[PDB]
Amino acid sequence: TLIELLIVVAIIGILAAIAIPQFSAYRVKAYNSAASSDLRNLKTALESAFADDQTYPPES
Amino acid sequence: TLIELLIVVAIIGILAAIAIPQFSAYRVKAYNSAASSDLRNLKTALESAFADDQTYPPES
Amino acid sequence: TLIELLIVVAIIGILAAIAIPQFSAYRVKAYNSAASSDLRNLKTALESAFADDQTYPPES
Amino acid sequence: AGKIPTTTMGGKDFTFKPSTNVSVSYFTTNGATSTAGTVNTDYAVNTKNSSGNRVFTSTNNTSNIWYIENDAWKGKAVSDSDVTALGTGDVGKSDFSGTEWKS
Amino acid sequence: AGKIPTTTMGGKDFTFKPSTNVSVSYFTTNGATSTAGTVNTDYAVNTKNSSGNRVFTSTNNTSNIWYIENDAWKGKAVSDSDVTALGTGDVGKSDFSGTEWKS
Amino acid sequence: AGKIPTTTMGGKDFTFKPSTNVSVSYFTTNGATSTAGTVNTDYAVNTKNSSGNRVFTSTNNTSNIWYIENDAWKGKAVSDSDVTALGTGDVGKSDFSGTEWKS
Amino acid sequence: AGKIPTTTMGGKDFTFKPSTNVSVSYFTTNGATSTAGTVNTDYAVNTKNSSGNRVFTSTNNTSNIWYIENDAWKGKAVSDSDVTALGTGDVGKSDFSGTEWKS
Amino acid sequence: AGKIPTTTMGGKDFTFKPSTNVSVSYFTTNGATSTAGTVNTDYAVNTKNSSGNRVFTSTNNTSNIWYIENDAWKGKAVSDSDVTALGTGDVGKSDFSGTEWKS
Amino acid sequence: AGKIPTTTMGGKDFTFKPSTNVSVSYFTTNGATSTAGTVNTDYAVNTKNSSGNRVFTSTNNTSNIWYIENDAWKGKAVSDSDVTALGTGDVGKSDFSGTEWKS
Amino acid sequence: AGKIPTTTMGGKDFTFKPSTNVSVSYFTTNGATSTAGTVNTDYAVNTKNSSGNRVFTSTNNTSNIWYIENDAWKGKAVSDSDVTALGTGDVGKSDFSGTEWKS
Repeated sequence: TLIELLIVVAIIGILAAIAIPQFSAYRVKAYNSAASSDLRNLKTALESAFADDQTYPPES
Repeated sequence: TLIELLIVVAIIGILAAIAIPQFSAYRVKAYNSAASSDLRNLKTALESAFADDQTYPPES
Repeated sequence: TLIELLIVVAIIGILAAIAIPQFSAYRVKAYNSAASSDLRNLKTALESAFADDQTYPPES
Repeated sequence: AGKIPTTTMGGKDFTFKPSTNVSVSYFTTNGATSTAGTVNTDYAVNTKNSSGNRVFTSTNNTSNIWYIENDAWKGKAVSDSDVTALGTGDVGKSDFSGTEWKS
Repeated sequence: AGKIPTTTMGGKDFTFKPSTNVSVSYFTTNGATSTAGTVNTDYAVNTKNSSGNRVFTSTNNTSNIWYIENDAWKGKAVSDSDVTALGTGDVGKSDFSGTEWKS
Repeated sequence: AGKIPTTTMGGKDFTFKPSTNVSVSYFTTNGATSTAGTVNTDYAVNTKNSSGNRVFTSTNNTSNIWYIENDAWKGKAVSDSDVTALGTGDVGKSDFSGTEWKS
Repeated sequence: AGKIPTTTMGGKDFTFKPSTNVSVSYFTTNGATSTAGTVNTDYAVNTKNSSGNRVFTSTNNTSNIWYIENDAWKGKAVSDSDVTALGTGDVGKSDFSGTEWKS
Repeated sequence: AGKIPTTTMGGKDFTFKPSTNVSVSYFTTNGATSTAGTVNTDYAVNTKNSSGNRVFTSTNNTSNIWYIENDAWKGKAVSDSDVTALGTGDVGKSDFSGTEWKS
Repeated sequence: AGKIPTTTMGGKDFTFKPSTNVSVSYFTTNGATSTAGTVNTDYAVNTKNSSGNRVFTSTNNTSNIWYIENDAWKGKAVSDSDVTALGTGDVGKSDFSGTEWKS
Repeated sequence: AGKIPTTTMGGKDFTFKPSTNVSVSYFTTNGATSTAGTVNTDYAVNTKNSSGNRVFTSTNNTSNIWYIENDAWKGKAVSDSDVTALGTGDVGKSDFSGTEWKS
């Protein structure tokens, strides 16, 4: 019936706007926490290399 | 009325083509992210086993 | 169809309550384990300073 | 041979099981020879979800997880030849030239 | 007074910095008097993460790290009175009766 | 120059590789001069994820990991000038006044 | 072969029945071979009311419902050759050039 | 006070907006006092569609989403008194006795 | 430029097609330049049914779907100027003052 | 006995609540005996939605989530005998022969 096809339309419009959130910060935090962990790891690498050669490794 | 049954038909045709999307990539990414996590976990298992026996475990 | 929009609603309600857990303890333990490690490190610093000067360093 | 190890050389179980639908292939220096007097200094291991288009692999002396991502194979396991996995040999591979990449 | 030392009596920096969000309180026999002729034979020191529910402390002549773990304070620093820290005095405390425990 | 070292002075590989998508910049006293008779007493190193809004850095004689967190740059690498990284020189920097902070 | 599936590979019924007077034709990669070890990655399916002048079809990797609307056939089923349906093969057809159209 | 927060204490936007026709009410320990030195350890929040007969609420230290479902109010917002929402105070409410239920 | 993207920067198809009779207009930071080294951090997109009196639009950093609903245009596409769509520029628009509304 | 634990041995709440309509059954070595001097080295736990046809279970020394998926029971809880749950005893079960499967 036409009234049924007037409520189908009235629910499609509702379920098409459910305040979809932006997933931008929630991922840049992950990127940042990857970089920070990587740096804290690289520090271990550097300080072990010094304890090998009494010198931090040359660049490149 | 016949005109009502000419608009019911004209809305059924509209709501039967709403550009239904393919849900193929959106799931293979999940499969891939499961396998990658599993491998990164297995690496921990292997490297703990070596720190037990000074050797990585034999195959099978 | 209206029945399809009656099951979409019946699944949205289910997937909106999946017993979301509180992430409060699981982080305070991390904070505590940071502070404890820091203190155990500071003890090394203090006891090396004493072995330098026969005295623990003055405050501030 | 070539599959996930079930027990380490110390007689303790390898005490790890794979996910519900992921194939795993594992290779080491001396294969399955649990002679209780050998030392496997290196490993090469790869995993892929049976329905996934990506195969993931890593080796002993390397960081990062290296993938290939060929859309071609989608219902294969890592046991299949046409997956270009890291088989027996080339177990260390501390460097990669032009085949697989994660950087 | 009562805070982390920045320099030892020999004029060398105390050459240690705390974590990102941890409060630290430090006490010794003769306080901050860097008179270059005194000897601080003992220390009492405590630390707590600002968001943590545990305060950790140790003294000169004791092993182990002794905590309290009161859920009550959760946003305080060790400078606050209602943390039951080890203040000036009771600097050695080689034994503990019924207040704090790690064993 | 200014990039992650690949080999230490002893001829052994620096035996560390960065994450999949992180830029790294590394500086030392005598640059890349592997003259086999020099001693690099200090280092200054910084990292940032290419898609991240934070650059992280640390130096030889300092604890903690010091960040900046400017929302402005989000698709840059640490090689870019407008990241305010710790370049050649200022390699020790045992103290920080008003530029970067982690405490 | 070529008709509506009655049961999925998991042994559960396909649990769907057509309308009172509509013909349906269904095609997949490996036909009717319920070998319990195959994977049909794609499908091509078409429907038409026996008294209708339109045949409707869709495939796996495409949106929209693509019709033809030839007045000529009006009492045919999709099993008939002169309906220009999407038979076995051309199962994906992510694009359409000049035969059928819904846009 | 009592409405959806627009900005977190770090100066970053709360970066979330409600649906087209839903009322939201939000309560915390220290209200709207963005004094840049306080810590809101708990929250209590409730939502209701203006045309809906159900009000939904949750708190910090609880799982599940707790509703009331009184047919009486159907054109009210959560700002109205006769909705029996979780106002200021009773912010944790880790347990519920006999008022609202989802189990 | 300004139309629905057909392929993402990774070389994979944008793998989405519009409805039978809806016009779509899409804008991003760097237009159509698939230089394989750029990053489009934002998007602005709008859609309207050719026979509909409403144009719908959304942007990257916003929730909700924002409409205009002018009865005037009823047989136009979003390509037409007199639709007041969100063209190139104003791509983020995290806030709306007095032009379009969904709340 | 046999139900979800409400408090751990340390006197802190088990601080977890189940979903709206899921039954949960939990078993351990020494049952409910909170004697403050025992150690439960293992657990066996299972869950099922009251309207669901699947019961899910896991144990201490096993990965993966093991199900049964019998269509027969559809309105039962895990407390019922005819669900073939993992009761008291068989708490470790590091291996499964022919009853339940997830691989």
